[PDB]
Amino acid sequence: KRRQTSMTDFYHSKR
Amino acid sequence: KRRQTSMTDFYHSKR
Amino acid sequence: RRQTSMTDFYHSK
Amino acid sequence: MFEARLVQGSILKKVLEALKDLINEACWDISSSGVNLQSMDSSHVSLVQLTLRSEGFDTYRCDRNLAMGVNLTSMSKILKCAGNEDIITLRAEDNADTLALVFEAPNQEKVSDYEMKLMDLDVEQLGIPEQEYSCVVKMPSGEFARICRDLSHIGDAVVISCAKDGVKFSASGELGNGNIKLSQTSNVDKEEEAVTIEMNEPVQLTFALRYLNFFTKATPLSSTVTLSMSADVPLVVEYKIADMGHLKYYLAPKIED
Amino acid sequence: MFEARLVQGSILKKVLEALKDLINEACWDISSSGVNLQSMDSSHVSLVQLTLRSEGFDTYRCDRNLAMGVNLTSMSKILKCAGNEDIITLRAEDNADTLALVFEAPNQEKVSDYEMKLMDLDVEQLGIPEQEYSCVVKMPSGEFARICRDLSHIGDAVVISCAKDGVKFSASGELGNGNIKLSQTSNVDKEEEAVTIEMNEPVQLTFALRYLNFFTKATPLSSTVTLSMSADVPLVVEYKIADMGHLKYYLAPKIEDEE
Amino acid sequence: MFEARLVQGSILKKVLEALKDLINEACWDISSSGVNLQSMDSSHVSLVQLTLRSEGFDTYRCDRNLAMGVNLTSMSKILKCAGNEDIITLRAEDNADTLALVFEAPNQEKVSDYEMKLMDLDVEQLGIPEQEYSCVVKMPSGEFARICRDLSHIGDAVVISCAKDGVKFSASGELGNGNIKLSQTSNVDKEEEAVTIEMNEPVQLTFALRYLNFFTKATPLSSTVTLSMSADVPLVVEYKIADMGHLKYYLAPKIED
Repeated sequence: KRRQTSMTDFYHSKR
Repeated sequence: KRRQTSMTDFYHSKR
Repeated sequence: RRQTSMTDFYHSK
Repeated sequence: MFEARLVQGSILKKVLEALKDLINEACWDISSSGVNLQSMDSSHVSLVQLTLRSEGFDTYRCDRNLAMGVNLTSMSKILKCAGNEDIITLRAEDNADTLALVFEAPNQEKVSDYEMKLMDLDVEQLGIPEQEYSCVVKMPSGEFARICRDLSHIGDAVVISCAKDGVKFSASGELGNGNIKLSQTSNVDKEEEAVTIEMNEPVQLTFALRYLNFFTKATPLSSTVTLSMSADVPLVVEYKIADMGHLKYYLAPKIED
Repeated sequence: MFEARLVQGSILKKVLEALKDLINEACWDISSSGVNLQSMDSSHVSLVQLTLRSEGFDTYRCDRNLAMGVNLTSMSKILKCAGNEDIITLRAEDNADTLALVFEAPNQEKVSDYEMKLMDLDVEQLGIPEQEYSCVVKMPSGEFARICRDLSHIGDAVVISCAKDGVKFSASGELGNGNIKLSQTSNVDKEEEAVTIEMNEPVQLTFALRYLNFFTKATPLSSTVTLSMSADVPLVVEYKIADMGHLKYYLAPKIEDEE
Repeated sequence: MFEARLVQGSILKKVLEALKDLINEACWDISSSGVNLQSMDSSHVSLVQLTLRSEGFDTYRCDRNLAMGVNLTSMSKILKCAGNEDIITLRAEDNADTLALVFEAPNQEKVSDYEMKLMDLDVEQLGIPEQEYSCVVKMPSGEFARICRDLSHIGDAVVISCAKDGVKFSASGELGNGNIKLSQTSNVDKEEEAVTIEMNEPVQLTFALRYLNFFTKATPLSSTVTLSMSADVPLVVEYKIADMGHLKYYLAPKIED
C-alpha cells in the first residue's frame, strides 16, 4: 500500500 | 467582405 | 510624504 | 508486433513540437511502407499530413498493420524527457493499449523507458489527390517564420502575391499596413535558398496568420520550406524531414462573396 | 515633405524599446534641425525628452515643419519587424496622417514597408528651462540599472545622497534598510567604467524606484548614464545616443511635508 | 558579538537560493565551532540541515553563542543584491535585533551595507543520530535534477531502486508510467560526470517528487550529489559545500499498510 509519513515518526525532539 | 472556407469544400472525406 | 508631479515645478508654454 | 529504432531521435521531438499545439489527438497509421498521420484541427480550416518512410529508420519491423490513436500533447510531454542526442525506439504489440518509448544515451549509461496509454478515436480522413500548382516558392524556413510573426504583429490575415519577379506578403490591422517583398535572386545560394519561384500563372490569395504561425512551429524540421498554391485552392506548406519524409500543412483560403 | 534614412537603424529600434512601456502616445516635432519628443506618462510623475539631430542621420530632408502624433506601442510593434542590421527610412508628406517606414536589408533582397496611422492628440508640453545642477554623476549604465533593481528588491523609494566623496543610494522597507555606496573613481581607470562626480552643493533627494526601473530600460543606448540633480528639483537621468543625440528622463522627487 | 567574512559569497547566495523556496523561517545556531541550521518545512515531511565550519571562513569571531531567528526569503532578497564575485561579511551584536550584511565588490569602489530585522521563533529541533546507510550513490547534481524534473512530468511520487549495478527511478501517472535507469560508471576517472555506488543491501523506496524538486535547487552548490538511504528510513540528499561544510535534505518515505 501507500502512505506518506513524517520526520517525527522516525526521529525525536530535543527536551 | 471575405469568408474563410474549409478543406471539406475542396476534398472529400472517407472513414 | 508627498509625491510631486512635473507640473508642480514647470509650466506649459 | 511493431518495433522501430532511430538514432537521430531529435526529429521525433521536433515533430511533436509542431503537432501538439495544433492537433490534440491524431491517428498514427503504421504500415510496412512507414508511418502516416493525417488529421485536421478543430476548425476544419487546416489539415496536417505527415509521412515518414521506413528507409530513414535504423531498424524497422512491423508484422501487422496498425492504426493507433494518440494524444499528441501527452506524447510530446514524454519526448520532452529525451535528450536531443539520444537514440529512440518505439514498440507496440498488435492487440495492445500501450505504446513503449525507449531512450538510449550515446555513452550507453542512461536508459529511459516510458509506456503511454492509447485511445480509440474517430479520425475523418481526407483524400488529397496529387496535383500541380500555379506557384511553388522555396525559401528559408526561419525567414518564413519571421515574416509570419512580423505580419501577425500587424494584422490577422495575410495576402500572398506571387509572380515571376518575386513574392509579396501584405497584412493590415488597426495600427496600419505592411508589405514584405522578396525578389528573385542570383542562384548561387544553398540552404538559404534566397527565395526560388517556379511559376505557371501569377496568384494572389488570402489566408489567416494564426494558422500560419501554428504551421511555422515545424521550422527546426527542415532547412527550407516550400509553399505550393494555385488560384482558389488551399496552400500547401511543406517541410521535408531530412531523408525520412515530409510534413505538409494544408490551409484553405478566404474568398469574397 | 519629410524623409530620413539611417543605416544604423538599431539605434531607432533601441530608442522605442525605452519609450513604449512608459509613454503610450507622443508628439514627434520634426524640423530642419532634427527630431524632438517631449511627453509625460499617464501618472504625470515623469517626463521624457528625446532629441536626435539631423547631422547624425545619413540622409535628412524636411521642407515643412511637422508635429506628428504617434502611438509609441504600435510604432514599437512596427520596429520589431526590422532586423538589427537593416537600413530604415522614414517618410511622410506635408500635412499627412500616415508615416511610412521602409526596412531594406544589407543584401538588398528583402524590402519591407509599413504605414502606421497617425492621430491628432492632446499633448501637454511643459517648458523646462536650461539650468545647471548641484550634482552630476556619470557612471556605467549597467551599474545604475543593477543598483535600481536591487534596491527595488528592498523598498519602493530610493534616497540619493551626493557629496564630494561619492554617491549613496539608500532604501528602507519592512524587512529592513540598505545603502549602496559608489565612490568617485581614484584608481585612474580611464576605461570609462569609472564614476566621476562634479559637485557644487551636496544634495539629498528621494525618488520612486518604479520610475527609475522604467528609465533603466534605455540601457542599451549608452554605456554610461548621467544623473543630474539639485535641491528640490526633478532628477534628470540622461542617456547619450552616440554622436546623434540624447534621451532624458525627468522624475519629480518625494518631499516630506513635516506633518 | 558575531562577525564573519567570506570571500566566496556565491556560497551564501546559492545556499539561500536552495533554502528560500523550502524554508521560510529558520533558526541559525552560531557557536565557536561554526554555523548550523536545522529546520523542517510546514508539513514536517522534509528536513534541512546546513553546516558551515569556522575554518572555511577567512575571518571568524564569535565570543557569545547565538540563536538567530531569520526569514529566509528576506535574507535571500538582500543577498540577491550582491554580485557573484563579492566579499560578504555578517555582523550582529549580542542583545541586538538586527543583522548587518556588508557586500564588497571585487573593485574596491562599491561598498553596500544592509540591516535586516531579526525575529523570535519557536523551532522544533529533532535529534538525528549519526548512522551508516544501506546504499550511498554519488552522481552528477545536474543529472539528478534532470531526472527529477523529467519524472515530475509523469507522476507525483517516485520509486527509486538502488543496487550495485545502478539506480532506477520509476514514476506512474494518468498518461502512463516510466523508468529511468542509471548504470554504474567505473570506466571514466572524472568524478564530476561519474556515478559511484556503495551498496550493502538493495533498497527500494518511494518519495514525493515535489520535495525532491525543491531539493534540487541546491544544484549550483556542488558538482555531485549524494543520495544516502537504508530500508524504511528517510532519504538524505547531500550537497558538499566546498571546504565549508554540507547541506543535507532528509525526505520521509512512503510506507505500505
